[PDB]
Amino acid sequence: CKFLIVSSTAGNKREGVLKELAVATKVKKHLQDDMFIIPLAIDENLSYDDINIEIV
Amino acid sequence: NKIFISHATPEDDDFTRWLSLKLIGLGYEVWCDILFLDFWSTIEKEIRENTCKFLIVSSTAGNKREGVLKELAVATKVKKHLQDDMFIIPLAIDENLSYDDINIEIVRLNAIDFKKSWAKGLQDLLDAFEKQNVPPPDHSKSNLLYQQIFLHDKQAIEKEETYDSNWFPIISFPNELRFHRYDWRLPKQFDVRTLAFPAIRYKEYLCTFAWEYDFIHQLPKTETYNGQESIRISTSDILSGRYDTDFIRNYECQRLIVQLINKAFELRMKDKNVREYQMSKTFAYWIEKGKLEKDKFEKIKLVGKQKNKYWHFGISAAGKLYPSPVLMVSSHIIFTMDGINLIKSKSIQHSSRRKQGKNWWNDKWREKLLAFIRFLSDDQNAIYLNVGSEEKILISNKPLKFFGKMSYVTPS
Amino acid sequence: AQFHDQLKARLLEHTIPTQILRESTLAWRDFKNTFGAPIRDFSKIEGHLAWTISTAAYYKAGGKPWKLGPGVCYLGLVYKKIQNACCAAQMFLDNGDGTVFKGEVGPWYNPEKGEYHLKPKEAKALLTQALESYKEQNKSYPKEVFIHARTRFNDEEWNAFNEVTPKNTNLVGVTITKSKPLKLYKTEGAFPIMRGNAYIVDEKKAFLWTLGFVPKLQSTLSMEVPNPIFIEINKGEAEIQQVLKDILALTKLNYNACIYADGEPVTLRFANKIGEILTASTEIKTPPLAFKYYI
Amino acid sequence: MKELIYIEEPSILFAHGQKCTDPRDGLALFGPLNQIYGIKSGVVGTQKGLQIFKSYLDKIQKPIYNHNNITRPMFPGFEAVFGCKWESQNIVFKEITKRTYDLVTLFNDKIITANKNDEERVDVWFVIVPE
DNA sequence: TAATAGATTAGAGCCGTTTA
RNA sequence: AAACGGCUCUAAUCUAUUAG
Ligand SMILES: [Mg+2]
Repeated sequence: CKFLIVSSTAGNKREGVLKELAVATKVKKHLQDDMFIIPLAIDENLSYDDINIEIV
Repeated sequence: NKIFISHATPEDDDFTRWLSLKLIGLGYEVWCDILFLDFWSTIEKEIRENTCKFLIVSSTAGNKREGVLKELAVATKVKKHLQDDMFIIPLAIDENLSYDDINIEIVRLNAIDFKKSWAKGLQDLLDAFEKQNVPPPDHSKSNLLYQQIFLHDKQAIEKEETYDSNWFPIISFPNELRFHRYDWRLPKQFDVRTLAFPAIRYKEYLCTFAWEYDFIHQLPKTETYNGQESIRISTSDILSGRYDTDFIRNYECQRLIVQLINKAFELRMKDKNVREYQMSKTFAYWIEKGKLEKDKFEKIKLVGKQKNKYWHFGISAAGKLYPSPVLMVSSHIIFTMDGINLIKSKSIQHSSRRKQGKNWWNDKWREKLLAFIRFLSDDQNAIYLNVGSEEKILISNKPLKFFGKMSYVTPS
Repeated sequence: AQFHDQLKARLLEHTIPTQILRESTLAWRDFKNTFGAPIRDFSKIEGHLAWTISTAAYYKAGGKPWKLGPGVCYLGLVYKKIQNACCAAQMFLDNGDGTVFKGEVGPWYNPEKGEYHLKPKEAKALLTQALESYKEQNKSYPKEVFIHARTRFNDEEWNAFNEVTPKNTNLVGVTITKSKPLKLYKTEGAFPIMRGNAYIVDEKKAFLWTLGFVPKLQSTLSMEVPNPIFIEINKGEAEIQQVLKDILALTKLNYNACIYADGEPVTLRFANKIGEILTASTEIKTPPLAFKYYI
Repeated sequence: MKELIYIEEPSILFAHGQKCTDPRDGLALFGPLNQIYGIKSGVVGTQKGLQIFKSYLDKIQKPIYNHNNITRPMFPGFEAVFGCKWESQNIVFKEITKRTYDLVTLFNDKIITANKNDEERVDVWFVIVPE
């Protein structure tokens, strides 16, 4: 139903989370609902800039 | 020092390709996804690392797609990072999309008008980031980039290909061509073209490959005629040109042979259960409707229907001997109202032919010609021409075949 | 019928580059058939239409759209029925690497009804005019004179040609015949034979596919199955492969159209067009000789 | 199995010494060899013909699309390709309002009087023939 | 002069826009 | 006549021969 992606410094660029996020956006497009993917930003060092395009 | 161009790829592909190729021509490092043959991480690295300008194309489809929107989003994040107001340059190109209905993220930016005269928009872009200090012109780079990706998908390749032609070789000729000394047995006012076998009036002689006693049923005076009077000429020397005497020259003898071939094939279609229609210089031979199984020979259609009319594939044959003994069949479409009765008007026939040949291409033309020729054939790999009672002309069922070392990948 | 040719002829004396456009061409949508779609459906080719018109307008205004890529003067000569009139079109490369493609004019008249050949005097005049044009443009006589036509050359007119050409200059006579019945298909693909293929029959005669499917355009320059053009070197000594290369090169300079290439060498086509222009109206002394006044 | 030889595609030169096979793609990519500054368009024809030519010359400025943009390239726009100005607001108009001879004579003498008497220069005369 | 071919040639129209 | 093609139509000529 929903896809919460952890958006720490390490968790926004690792390969496995990236592929899971990619397939998540694909199933989001299939489901035609914008209320699917939720980024949970937890990291002080990581600002709202420098974040991944797929979640920016 | 890169100029990133973001756009809707299928809608704005042409504009983006043109603009990127020009900009590379003037000597600007340009990054576009259609200029490159995961990927999104590379896009992020280029947008955040070493791009100077970020151009966004602003058609009516360039503001409602997620991908262009999010590359614009990372672009604006980098824009706020560099503290440089000159980062995101819109390029509005669509007349239907006004300066309203445009995305919030790009509504406040000073766009460049490509709505009219793309040249003026490109000039605005150039004199914009010329004094904006965006970093020699080498158009050879643009030509190379055009060749590597926009061109390489389709080109001439070292691929062997094989071809069927219009030329059907003459497998074998009657060995001897016979001139008959028909002074009084042959009337002078009689037409020799209606004779049961092909006949030419040459030097008062009767040029034919047929025997001296074929022309009996409708030319009865020709009986009891001495065969020594006839001159028999080796056809091999005619074809090779060895026979060149004062009596008859080689080229005119070959002309008689070609006339014989054309006339004999005419009478062959006369007996081949195939109808004829009159062209300007030759006769077109086509099958009537209902004379083939499911309107097909083998699996190739030769007679069909379109817009209340019927089309019949037709062939017009004419031999030649210059490259080799071989005729060249010509492919035509002959139209009718009910499939059995011809349309008298030629302009309607021409218009219908141009309509039908519009959707026909190499495969259809070749399959129809091959099907027709294999349909008229009596022998499995040859067709018979009744030029003599014991002599016949053999035409190969398979036309002359060719092959080339260079070809193309077939798009389908 | 003869509006275009007469109009272009009457402006030859006072040289005025003109382009005739029909209202059914510039605005084709406005003119229907009273029943439906317009007479001239240009929807699929609107961009191409704009391309061609723009190219024509740029050429007639003194602009050079595209060049070609020496020492050979290509003389495409064509006869027009009227007495018959022979009109030429020459193309060659100068020391400035700028292809000179103007067309030899002052049509040479053969009074014979069906003899599509030049009398010795007219042949000498034509070849002298072409050689002098090449000399004045290039400061030297051509190394080769590539005379081509849609007809074959008799021995007396070619003898006049050879008598009137100067030394260390070789002239080659080429006949390019269209619609010779060799419909050569492709048994594997569903698309026609790729353009550029040549069936060399002998050392002097061959077939060339100057038109057909092109990989670069991903389709054909011609509908149906392409009709090869028969190239016969009936006069002169020249390699058949080199002649085919030259013909393919000449198929590129159609400045009257913005198309990839045309089925025939463009020297013959432009000579034909200026022949129509000349024979449309009365005689003109020293006609303009530049294509922008004819095409 | 007769050998079919291949002759390499000849390349036509363009601006800046860039050779391309297709005249259209080479023109759009690099441009014409010489730079004429503009076309002083002159038009002889009816007022409806003038309107049609002006509308089409307006349409020429904006890029126009074929139905199949890969089999036949687009037109980027006249100034985009040729680098010279050919607007429709700078047109020298000559209004008009055996039959072949006099019909040709109308447009003809219009053009000759305009080229002779009129001060405004015309680089090429666009005869908008009615239908 | 007329005819019958085959070979070269030339003129006109006429339709479609090059299979994705 | 934006154009290039595919066709369709017509005519002429050169040969060789036969009948005027
Ligand atoms: Mg034109």
